[PDB]
Amino acid sequence: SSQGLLGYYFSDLNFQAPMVVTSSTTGDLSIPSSELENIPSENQYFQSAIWSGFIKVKKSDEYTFATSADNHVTMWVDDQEVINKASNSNKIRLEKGRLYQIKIQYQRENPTEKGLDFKLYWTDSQNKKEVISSDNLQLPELKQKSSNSRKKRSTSAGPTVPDRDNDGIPDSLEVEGYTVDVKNKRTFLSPWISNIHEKKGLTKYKSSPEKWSTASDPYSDFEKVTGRIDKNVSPEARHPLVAAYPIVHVDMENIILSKNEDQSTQNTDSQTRTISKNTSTSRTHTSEPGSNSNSSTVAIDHSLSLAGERTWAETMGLNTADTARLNANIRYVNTGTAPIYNVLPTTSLVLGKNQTLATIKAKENQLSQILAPNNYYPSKNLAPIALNAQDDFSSTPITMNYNQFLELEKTKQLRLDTDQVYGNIATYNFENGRVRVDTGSNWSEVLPQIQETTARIIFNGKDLNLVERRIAAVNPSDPLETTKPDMTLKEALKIAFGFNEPNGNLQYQGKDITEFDFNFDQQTSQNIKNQLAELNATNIYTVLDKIKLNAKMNILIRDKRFHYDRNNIAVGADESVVKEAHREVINSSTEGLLLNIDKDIRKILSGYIVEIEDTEGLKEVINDRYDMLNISSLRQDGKTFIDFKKYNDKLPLYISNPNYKVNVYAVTKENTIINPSENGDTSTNGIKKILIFSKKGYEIG
Ligand SMILES: [Ca+2]
Ligand SMILES: [Ca+2]
Repeated sequence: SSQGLLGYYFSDLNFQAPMVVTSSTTGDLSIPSSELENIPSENQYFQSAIWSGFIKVKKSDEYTFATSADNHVTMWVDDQEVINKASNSNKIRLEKGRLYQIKIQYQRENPTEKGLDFKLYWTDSQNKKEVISSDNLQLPELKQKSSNSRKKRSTSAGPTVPDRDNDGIPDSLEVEGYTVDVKNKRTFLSPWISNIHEKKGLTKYKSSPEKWSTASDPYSDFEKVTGRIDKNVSPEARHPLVAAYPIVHVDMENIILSKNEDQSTQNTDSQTRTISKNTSTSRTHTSEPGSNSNSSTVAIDHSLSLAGERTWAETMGLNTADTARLNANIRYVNTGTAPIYNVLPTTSLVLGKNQTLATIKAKENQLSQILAPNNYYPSKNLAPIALNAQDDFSSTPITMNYNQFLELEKTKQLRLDTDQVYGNIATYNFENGRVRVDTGSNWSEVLPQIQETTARIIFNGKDLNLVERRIAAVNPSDPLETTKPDMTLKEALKIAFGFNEPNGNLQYQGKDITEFDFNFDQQTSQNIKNQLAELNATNIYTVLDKIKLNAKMNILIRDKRFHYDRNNIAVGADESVVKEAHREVINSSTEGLLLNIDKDIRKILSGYIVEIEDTEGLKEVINDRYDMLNISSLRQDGKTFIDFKKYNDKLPLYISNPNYKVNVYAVTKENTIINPSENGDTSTNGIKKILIFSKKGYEIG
């Protein structure tokens, strides 16, 4: 289907102006004018063509080759001319199993017909003549190295279309711009033409004629745009200027803490005294100078989980000489653009700044599934991974000493640092048109070059989670990288993150670019500042099409509605933003509130505080504990219910006098208290909170 001979069809007589590059499954090398919609009528006249590939025969025999136009043809079989601007009967000997290179050149001045009707035939010894069947034809070896059986360059004999990097796309097309269009069986690669392609909404591709993969990744520019690629590669990374590579972190979903058995305690029949909590994990980004790492930070829920207000040590019966154990459920998360097949990266679980508690490893070459971009391992429809799995006897206990345990109780934070060891790559094979894991290809041989030759943009517009993409961008200091096309900031956002521009305004899923801020590392900042100066531009948002990206830039783009911590996780929002987001109330009663709150807003809240204010201005706080703010819940209808009864002993609010007020406040994550105060107070006193509802008793009704 993606197999056959590779054809270059030129409008000129001398192989200089390629109009179509495409493959044919069989010896029928025709392109009917019917298929030439994406090309100017006057360019539909092909005056020359070149085909290349291999022939593989199923049965040894003497064959004669012929075409539809032997008078206008020269054909080579492994360096040997077999057709020379004349028909013949010259039999060449071909043995089973062996691969023979084919090159065919065709020239015809002033054809009176558009397109090309051209067929390649052969006749065996039993005088059967037919168009060469698909099972006999293979593509050229369009790789950076030759195969054991398939040479990567064609014979030096005759015409060679300029293709300096051997990806299959002619030099001139990569530099000047090309488009890819799908017919029924085939993809046509053609020159970009403004008045034809711009309105069809087609993508204008440019790539380096000297880089087989312009993003320095393991898939060629041609493989990408023709679909000759792992189907798990992200759609945006089918662009030659967008890097395809995995990006993995670990998501911890929950945790259970328990007291370690010790030799001194013979009795193992005591009551369960474990501490189980939900956890929230986010991939982070620090802008630590020059970082290329995977890390996520885990927040352990501080809300009420057990009776009493005991310390963790009291709860678990942990004395100063005891040790504790941690178990947890996790999944791996691929937020990058290429899949992983046979090695999951190794992860350190870290307490505080640098106390490693555990090393989390999966079994090499024994993965239960692929870990695909925009997906999880295990998939979300399957159980997560327990750090100590019930099956294996050999899972190492994740242990903490007493002082570390107290530290975890106080910080309620863990960090997961994951390496970039991703194993082997599934590559396309031109011999059989299949994609398979290549044991000779490893991500560790690719990632450094990707990181060195691309600009990185990290964007949080999808659910406020950080997503990293890398886009091919010139390095003015590296001659090879100057052969890449100019990459603008605007173009990068379109191709890497799917920004569009319906009315001259760049948007991401309906949000104008101006709704996001720009943040740069030191070197990138100075670079962009210089560019703006050179442009006499005072506002980056009005010149995004004129700002050029360079290799090694780091750009961080964030939703402006939110406040961010040092890990660039969203942790709060302006009082005015939070207020407005709670303005539309659906229903109110002494039982609670029913609102429609933006999904992003909910992400930055830790909970709510409910208060009744009497006529003299005194306030009764109903859920007056730092661990009792979790009173909101998302309903199946998407609406949020704030539950007044939960921490009111299951009772609706009692409002003594209709003139009393019910006030509800939102508490953002950055303002959230996660421990009792120093003086031991567990109340909400002093919590910085945002009034989001205030009605008198007669208004609630
Ligand atoms: Ca090329
Ligand atoms: Ca290229």
